[PDB]
Amino acid sequence: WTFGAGAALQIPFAMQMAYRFNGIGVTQNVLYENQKQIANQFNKAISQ
Amino acid sequence: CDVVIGIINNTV
Repeated sequence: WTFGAGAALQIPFAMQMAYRFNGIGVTQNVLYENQKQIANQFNKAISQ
Repeated sequence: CDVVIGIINNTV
C-alpha cells in the first residue's frame, strides 16, 4: 500500500483493495464475499 | 468461514 513515501512492503493486492475499501469507507466483505465477480468486472471493464 | 485464506483459530 505504502508507496511514494517509502519503497514497497509486499502487499498481495487483493489486500490493496481490502485496504482501499477505506478510501470509500466500506467493509472488506465487499471483495471476499464477491471475489471472482469483482475480478471479472475489472476484467470486462478493461476489455471494454 | 468460507473465503478465509489465512486461518487463525482461538480468538478470545
